[PDB]
Amino acid sequence: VTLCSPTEDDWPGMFLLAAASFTDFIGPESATAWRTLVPTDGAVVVRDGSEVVGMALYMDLRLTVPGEVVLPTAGLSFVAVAPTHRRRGLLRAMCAELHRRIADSGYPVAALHASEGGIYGRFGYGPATTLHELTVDRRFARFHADAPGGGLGGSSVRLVRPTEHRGEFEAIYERWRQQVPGGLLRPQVLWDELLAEAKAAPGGDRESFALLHPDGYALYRVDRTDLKLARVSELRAVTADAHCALWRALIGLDSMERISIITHPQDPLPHLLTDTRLARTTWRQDGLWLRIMNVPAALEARGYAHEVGEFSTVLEVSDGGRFALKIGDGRARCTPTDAAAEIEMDRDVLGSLYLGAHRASTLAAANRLRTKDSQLLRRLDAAFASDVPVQTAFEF
Amino acid sequence: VTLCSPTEDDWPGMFLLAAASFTDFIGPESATAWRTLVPTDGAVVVRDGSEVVGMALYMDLRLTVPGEVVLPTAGLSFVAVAPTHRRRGLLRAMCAELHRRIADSGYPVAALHASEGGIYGRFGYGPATTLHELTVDRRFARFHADAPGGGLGGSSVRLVRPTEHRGEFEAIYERWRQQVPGGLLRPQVLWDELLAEAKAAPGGDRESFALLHPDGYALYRVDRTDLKLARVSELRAVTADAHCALWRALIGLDSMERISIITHPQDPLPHLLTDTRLARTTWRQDGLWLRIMNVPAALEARGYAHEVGEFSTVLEVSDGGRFALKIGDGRARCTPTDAAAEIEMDRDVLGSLYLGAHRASTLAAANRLRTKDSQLLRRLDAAFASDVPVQTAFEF
Amino acid sequence: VTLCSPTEDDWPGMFLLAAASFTDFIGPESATAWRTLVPTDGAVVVRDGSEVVGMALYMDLRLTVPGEVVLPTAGLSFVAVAPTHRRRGLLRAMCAELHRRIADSGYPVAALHASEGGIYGRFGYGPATTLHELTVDRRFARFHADAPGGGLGGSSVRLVRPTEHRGEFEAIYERWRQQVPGGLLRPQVLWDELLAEAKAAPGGDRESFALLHPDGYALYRVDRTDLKLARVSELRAVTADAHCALWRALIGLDSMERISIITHPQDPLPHLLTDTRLARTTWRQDGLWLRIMNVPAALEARGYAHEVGEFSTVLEVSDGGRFALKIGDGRARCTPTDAAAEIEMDRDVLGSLYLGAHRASTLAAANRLRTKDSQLLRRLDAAFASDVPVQTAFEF
Amino acid sequence: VTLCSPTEDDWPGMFLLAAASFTDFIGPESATAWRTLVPTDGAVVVRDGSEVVGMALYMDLRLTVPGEVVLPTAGLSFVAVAPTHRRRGLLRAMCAELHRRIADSGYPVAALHASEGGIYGRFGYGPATTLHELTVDRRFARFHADAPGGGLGGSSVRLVRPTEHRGEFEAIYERWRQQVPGGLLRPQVLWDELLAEAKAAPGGDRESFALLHPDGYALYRVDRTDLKLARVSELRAVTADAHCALWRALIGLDSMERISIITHPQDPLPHLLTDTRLARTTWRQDGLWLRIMNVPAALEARGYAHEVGEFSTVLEVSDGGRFALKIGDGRARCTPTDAAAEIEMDRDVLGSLYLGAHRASTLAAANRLRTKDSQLLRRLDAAFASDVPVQTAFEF
Ligand SMILES: C[C@@H]1C=Cc2c(sc3nc(SCCCN4CCCCC4)nc(N)c23)C1
Ligand SMILES: C[C@@H]1C=Cc2c(sc3nc(SCCCN4CCCCC4)nc(N)c23)C1
Ligand SMILES: C[C@@H]1C=Cc2c(sc3nc(SCCCN4CCCCC4)nc(N)c23)C1
Ligand SMILES: C[C@@H]1C=Cc2c(sc3nc(SCCCN4CCCCC4)nc(N)c23)C1
Repeated sequence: VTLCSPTEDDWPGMFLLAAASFTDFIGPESATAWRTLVPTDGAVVVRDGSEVVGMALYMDLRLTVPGEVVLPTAGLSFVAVAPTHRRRGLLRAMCAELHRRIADSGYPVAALHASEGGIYGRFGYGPATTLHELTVDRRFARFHADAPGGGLGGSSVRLVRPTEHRGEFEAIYERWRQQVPGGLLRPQVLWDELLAEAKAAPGGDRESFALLHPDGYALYRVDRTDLKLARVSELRAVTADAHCALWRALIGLDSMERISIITHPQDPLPHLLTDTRLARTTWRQDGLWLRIMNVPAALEARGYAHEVGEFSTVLEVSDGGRFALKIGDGRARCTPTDAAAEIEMDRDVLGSLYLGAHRASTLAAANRLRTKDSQLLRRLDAAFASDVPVQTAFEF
Repeated sequence: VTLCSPTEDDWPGMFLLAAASFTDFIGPESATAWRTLVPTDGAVVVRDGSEVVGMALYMDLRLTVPGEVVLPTAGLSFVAVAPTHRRRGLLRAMCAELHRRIADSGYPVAALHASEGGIYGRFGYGPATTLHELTVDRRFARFHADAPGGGLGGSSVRLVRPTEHRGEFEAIYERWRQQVPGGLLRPQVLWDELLAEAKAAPGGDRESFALLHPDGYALYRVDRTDLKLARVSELRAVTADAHCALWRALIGLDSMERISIITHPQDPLPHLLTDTRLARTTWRQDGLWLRIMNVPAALEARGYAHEVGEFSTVLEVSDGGRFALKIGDGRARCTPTDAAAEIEMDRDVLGSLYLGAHRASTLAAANRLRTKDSQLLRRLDAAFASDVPVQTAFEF
Repeated sequence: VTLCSPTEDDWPGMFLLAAASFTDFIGPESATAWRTLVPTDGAVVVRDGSEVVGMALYMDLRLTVPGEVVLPTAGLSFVAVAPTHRRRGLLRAMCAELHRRIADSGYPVAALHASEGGIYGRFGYGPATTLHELTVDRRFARFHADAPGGGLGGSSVRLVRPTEHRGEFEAIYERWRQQVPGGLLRPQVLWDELLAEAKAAPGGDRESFALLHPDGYALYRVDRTDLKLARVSELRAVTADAHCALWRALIGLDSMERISIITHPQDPLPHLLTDTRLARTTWRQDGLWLRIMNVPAALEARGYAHEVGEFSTVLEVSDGGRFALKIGDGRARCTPTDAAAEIEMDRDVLGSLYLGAHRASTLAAANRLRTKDSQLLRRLDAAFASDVPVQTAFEF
Repeated sequence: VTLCSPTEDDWPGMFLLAAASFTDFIGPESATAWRTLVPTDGAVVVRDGSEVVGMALYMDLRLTVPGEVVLPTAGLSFVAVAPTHRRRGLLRAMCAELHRRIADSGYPVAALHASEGGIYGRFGYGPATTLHELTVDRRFARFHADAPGGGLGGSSVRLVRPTEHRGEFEAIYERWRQQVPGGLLRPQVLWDELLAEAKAAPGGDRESFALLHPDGYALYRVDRTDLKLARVSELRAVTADAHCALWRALIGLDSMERISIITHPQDPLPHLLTDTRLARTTWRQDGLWLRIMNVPAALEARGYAHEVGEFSTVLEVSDGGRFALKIGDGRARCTPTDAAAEIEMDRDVLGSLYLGAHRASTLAAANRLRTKDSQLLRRLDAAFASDVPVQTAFEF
């Protein structure tokens, strides 16, 4: 059991293990498109003294954090141990090697989407975004008098084939991702893959349509088996006008009973309707997980709430360093210190605070985050909050 | 169709309409217990020129708001129009009379639980608390090393018959309600009713048991039909130690597959487990609705986040007044002004901000709340936040 | 295996066999109420050379047929063979004895409700009424502008406890039953039983309520398990105004999603709504079965459509006689003849024609009814039609 | 928002709107086959000042009405408003233009199949045929001794590939459609489309088979997911012998549990079985909707029951004219008059009477049809009845 970077000859073995580990696997032709996002030493395989029994890699990503600040981000992905090689510390060995490489390459954070919710905490990954599914029973939905864009004259929203308005979608998404914490740069090859899955497959998914606003779009398709359900795969709006306009159009799908979307806890949609209850939360789950690789770099890089006044504390991350943390005018200075710690937490907890989706108060109540001063707890809660709500870009 | 206060002779007609309007109706014997909470002119009936075709009333309640401040609260309840008398403006007439009386009596707020989510917005009621159902698959649940009270020696939690530890339950709840926004004083007659429903009914609910900590308790029962599901009817914990200890005991119900609880969005339970995903959100809904009766009284009465610095604005409530609002050192002065408004909202929106469960940002995005300054929006978000998360006491 | 009339000592054995044969069995106390409707030689038992292994009986009923004509009707009921004594010709022996007795007593027809739909055809019983279940999704239901009783002023319909308006229910039902083919006289002891089942049972059915119009009523209850479904057990309306008024009240049960009713194919309810499709047919089944005991007596007793002009034919019933049938001015003369038959059918088929629920055309297409003249077929179709649609009174 | 006849350049925009409005849409290649049935000014589009946001059209159809009389019929179809352009009166504008054109072209009736049951009443369309789904549990089904074609010697019914017996299917259907009210001429291009859908699709429907009698056929296929269910897509029989023979063959599909068919209320199948209950009604819905364009032309064109004697009345259609209606010897003369009206109804109601599927009595009970003489009501019921039961040809 040797741990190496793959050679050209290893990739057939890697695509076999992928096909057997992931039910959603998109085949080797399209794996080669995502493979353009893997840098030269971004991948490790385990061979059995010989076929591939383990693999892991990272993609080069750009993640927007609070303050509209963009971080080079190592996107962990394609992680699989053969079912013949479980309980052998293969994941621990592969994750340790990729973390060494990601850290030495100068990435301040790593990120992933978890197959199960109990694997990645022990490697310093913390859930950092929250997925909300809203199912609207659109037959009862009426917009509130206060809702934008419900007047006379022509609608600003168009029904279009996605594949004929690539540039407009790209330009809107680019604006959205630079502006929203959790935003990822979507490279050309992922726009290739998104629009390939927009077309109907024989005995697969149905044709995807788009609703296009100057400042927003929604891609949607009728569900395979439930023909009265429309699944919004993606809705990016840069302005409230665009969000409302697009949802007026979705509520206008008169042959559907229900519209479903994976969105975020702070989606305003419920407040657009006379009956907020018509936007039911059907499903909730962790989205993006963050491992903070360099604590001072990550803490210094993001913006903090201007509302909370200047304050200083000593943060200890477990086997991750101790820092004099000073926050004021929405910036942080984070410096080495050996002063007594006032707040302690494992690396994963910091991940979960970092994009503003979890409150330090909530993690303190669970004793994931220890302090004896509850004034500092209120101050952390306020400081680490994002004025713009954290959202989830795309799964990788 | 006359609108009067009921006389002794009207109450049979009112209990008939109740039996036909509410499936959960607990019968006349026990309606007489809740009736002790209705003050002398707290009820209106509509007679048909004659039987009761409409009724509404309010109970005298005490509601904890941010800053551990307790408000006299008119609890709207027992609202019903006969199915023979729909679309007759009977609800509008009854709600208008009770609002006159509640306002003239000197109640700063009114509150209710909604049968549907689209009735009460137009009367100035806004959803002010959020119910989260968590279903734990307790077979996979392991507590995190960081979780409190997982050491050697005896457990501090006891399994008990609820009916033999009334005083301890009362004393813990009393501590909980004074300390948590959304807290209600539970009077003796509701403790009578809670413990009556704790016993097994023939072809009804199963025996309720209690888990009792010095600083917390949980009442739970196995579900009627799903014999592998335990339903936590109520869990009140004053300290994190008590919350964790009680959940260790619930995860210890080894004959159950699943533990379900109606709790709040900031419940730390997920963070107590190695796999946060094991506490799935099965259900979300509006809890307590608030109508702010007197805007200056309510705004002045509650505490504000000490983190945000002093600031002034002009708030207009639609057909509800305009005020110079000044917030600093966690207090507010709210005075009459005719200065140009900087922030406008309907009365219901203020209800939804008032306990901290909804962010002004989120309601602005839906245009339920209008301003042109986004600095003020951030400042409102921060000011109206509760350091202690808002919870839901009991349905009425 | 002897076939006798029961003695007082046989009735315990009969109530045991009833308890084991019928899941709906209402116990011996209430069996004694129905037993008042059994005449002195109306019952047969089979003993095993000794316990009761077979029973059958008939109740004295009054059945309204087309022309508002009321027939003494032998209501077959309480038919059961022990599971230990199947495939022994016990049903054939019991049915043959009761038919002898019913015929010699001077009953023109016998009637029953069938447990299965393939037992009773071979004994000359034909399905004579049709049960339609309509489920209304009442959340979408709006009454058509043309619908009666949708103006200003007070509703003529009252919500009441059934048990306090017995006389009004009795008087309306009495008007309904005299006026509608399929109508049965409901004796005092069945009004006793109907109102006993109107009250809530522990771990049984919920409280029944009534909607009372001067010319109509509806008894309804929320379903045991589906708390958003209201089950109309019975709706008797003498005038269209009453039918519409009562359905406006049912659509007004705002806490229900769905209203369900067992009614008849010609129920006007769909035509009262802007969307006829909202009254979905969830279920259809045979109601009352008729065996014509005396062909000339039954054919002469009922009224015929005045529209079709005078005509004569020769009807043969298989092992039931041949008759010169002459119909004109809505009356029939039916006399013995040996003239060549023009129309042949088994006794059961005549049962199915007799109340107007099945068309001779439809039974001819299946060759249940043979003729060579299709002019006569059109003439039978028209003659045997009821101007008032055939309905189902109550199960026995 | 301009309302024009489409040009060649509009049809891509129309096929896009079709793909997004109809889940069953059969793609542009096959839309071009149906397009042969659209006459030169049979289509209208709405452009947004520019893409297609609305469309409607009519196909040239031939509809058999009572008396085996065939009417030129404008078949409304391909009606869609963009979800971006709802609540804009676009359907009202398009329906008004097509009605002008259909009326000026000299069509006596228009017809459609409704997506929802509450859209088309207000445009004068009334439900005119009824769809019954029968599901037979064929494991219990035995044919009655009276059923045709159950003797010795060879079966007259053959199992065949549909695609090899096109001419026989065409010739039987042509006989069926000329003979049955609701019958439509099926043109060559719809026979092309029917047989294309007869073949197995990858991850779609299974191979269709045919049962072929000299005077009848059935096309059937096993259901995609329920492999014990056979779905009869279509069964056309000209003689009772053919109907019975074909159903003996269907009951002979020994590897199926259940046979399902969309048929009509008067299908004799139940009466072919010893247990009529084995043919359960699983589903009921409106089929063909009729708008009577010219009242005197339509009323004069169809045959009336010869049974009812000559009579005269004055019919008023709401904003549709008043007529002296005289019916005798199965013909009607319908002439302009200003004499006082004896019977009033909206245009849609006449639609529903016209093919005999709804009784004037039933529509009177709902007050959709007003008269003060109930003798005339009985006379209308009888006159407008079809001796041959009304059936549904094919959806368009
Ligand atoms: C070598 C190259 C590296 C990454 C990679 C491929 S295919 C490919 N497909 C996807 S799409 C599904 C994402 C959801 N995912 C599913 C399981 C749970 C986590 C979230 N993503 C990639 N990163 C790659 C090959
Ligand atoms: C006169 C007296 C006034 C209030 C009152 C009774 S019984 C009684 N039972 C209850 S328990 C169910 C609460 C849930 N509720 C159910 C429907 C939706 C709203 C929330 N509550 C009361 N306030 C009273 C009679
Ligand atoms: C001796 C006396 C004779 C008839 C009789 C009893 S209980 C009693 N309960 C009923 S209620 C259920 C009717 C539905 N029925 C259920 C099975 C299928 C047929 C339809 N009816 C009776 N005739 C009697 C005892
Ligand atoms: C231009 C041409 C006009 C009519 C037309 C096409 S495709 C095409 N497909 C069909 S098949 C489905 C009928 C069911 N229908 C489905 C929705 C509800 C109503 C009933 N029918 C057409 N008339 C056309 C294009």
